Amino acid sequence: LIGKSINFLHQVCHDQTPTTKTDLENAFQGKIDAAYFETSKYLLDVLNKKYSLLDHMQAMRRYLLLGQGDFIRHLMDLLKPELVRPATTLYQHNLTGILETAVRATNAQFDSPEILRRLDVRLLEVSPGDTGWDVFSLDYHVDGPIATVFTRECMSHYLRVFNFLWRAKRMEYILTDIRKGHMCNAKLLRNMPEFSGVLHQCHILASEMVHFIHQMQYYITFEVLECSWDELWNKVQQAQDLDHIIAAHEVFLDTIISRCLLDSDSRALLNQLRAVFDQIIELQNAQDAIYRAALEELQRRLQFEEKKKEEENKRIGEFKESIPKMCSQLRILTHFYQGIVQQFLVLLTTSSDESLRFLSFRLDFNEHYKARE
Amino acid sequence: AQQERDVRELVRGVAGLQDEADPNFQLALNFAWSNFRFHRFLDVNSHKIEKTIEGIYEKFVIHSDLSKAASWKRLTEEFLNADAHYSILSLLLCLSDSPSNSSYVETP
Amino acid sequence: AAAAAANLNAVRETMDVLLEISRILNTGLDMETLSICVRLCEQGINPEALSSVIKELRKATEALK
Repeated sequence: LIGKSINFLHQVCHDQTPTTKTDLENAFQGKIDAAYFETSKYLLDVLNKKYSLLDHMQAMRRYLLLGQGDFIRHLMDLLKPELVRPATTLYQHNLTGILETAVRATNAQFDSPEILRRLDVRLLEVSPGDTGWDVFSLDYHVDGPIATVFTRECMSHYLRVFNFLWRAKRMEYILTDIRKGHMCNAKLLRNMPEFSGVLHQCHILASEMVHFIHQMQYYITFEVLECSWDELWNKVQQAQDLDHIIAAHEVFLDTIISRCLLDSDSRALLNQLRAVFDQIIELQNAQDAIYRAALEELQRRLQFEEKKKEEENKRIGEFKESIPKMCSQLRILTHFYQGIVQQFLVLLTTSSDESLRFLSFRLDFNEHYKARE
Repeated sequence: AQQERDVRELVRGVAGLQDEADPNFQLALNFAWSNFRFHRFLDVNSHKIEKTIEGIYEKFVIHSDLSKAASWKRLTEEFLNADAHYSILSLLLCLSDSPSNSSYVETP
Repeated sequence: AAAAAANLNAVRETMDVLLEISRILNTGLDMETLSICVRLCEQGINPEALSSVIKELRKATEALK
């Protein structure tokens, strides 16, 4: 360990204090511990100041683990119209600059140029299919001496967790757009005696989606990036070997893989979770499928009033034809969603010892699924 | 000789034109052979095909589709052992690619 | 002989490998049509030339709907 540290200190760091300094009448226990002490302590200091290992970790949480939040929402907020259009006509040229507008607006602007330079865009593994929302990724390039603590195989983990927490933070914003559509539109649909039923049914169904996308998203907040961050911060702040940094870093990434649904055994649970990502984009379409007929007619009714300055009775009639099919469709969607989330919970109960077990109690307080078991 | 019957059968299968005495069959065939003889592409670059295959494997690994990644690596490595390989691969690649994220369902 | 009939078996096996490769890339091809494409690639042609035609006739089957 000592010879490796002093050889690494010459050949890589190239900052040198020249000649860094019963058994067999026992000089070993006197010489070796003092040498080990001095060598390792200098090595830790020069790596954390000349190449700054720690500042990279803080921007690995904010950027790669998406834990900053201000930058991440305002970026994706400005990034929505690009991603809604298909990805064959999207390039890095449009990525880096809207990133720059977001960066100058947000807290990132004050930070050091090294970590900011080391964040740059990448395209997610380009393959045909025109999946606009899927093509975006961050590539964090480490090419310093600190590459050994930030090796390329654990950056792949950063990419994977970034991908899952790209999907989820996309879906959450779709959901709050539904909720925004409720608070904007429905004060115009108080003048409708017949659409009140179906819009109210959507109000009730939406809050369960909101709840499911806010219980998971507090477990992911306060136990996946608040407890794990703390225990990692302890095990880096004390650590007195390069090995000690690395071997805590690895298992911190693995422990977060266990907390989320990305294990080889919890693929079955992840499928259940993806089935809730189906219904949200379904419901988003249905909500506007109301308004493109329902809101549309009232302006036409106003113009029919301007005509007078028997037709519209048929518009009432075709709506009284249209309402039951949409209502019953919504009913079956509601049933389907409740059943599949119950199936998620029943497999969820015995998967891991503690971590996944706690999620069951997060996602249900009411014990609705003891009365719908 | 065999190639001509092949282009006939490709028109029949892909276009759904099972009657050669349909004029649409002969028009699609003339279209097929004229496209074949209009040399406008560079020859297949085996290295670019290899890079694309590897990138598909990385996209599978990134999305934690472990069975599809292991399948993808396994099938590509077995197929590349006994030029025309890279040709067929590129062909499939540009052909649709459509739900490369979906359709995992690895039976074997 | 025998190894000349073991080779027809080992080509059908490699073809089944291609059948899984065909579906995980999500091509519209199956065992029947890809059997044609293989012999065509033996004769030598741009794959970009074959594919544009197949992209045309798969969308010119909706003129025969």
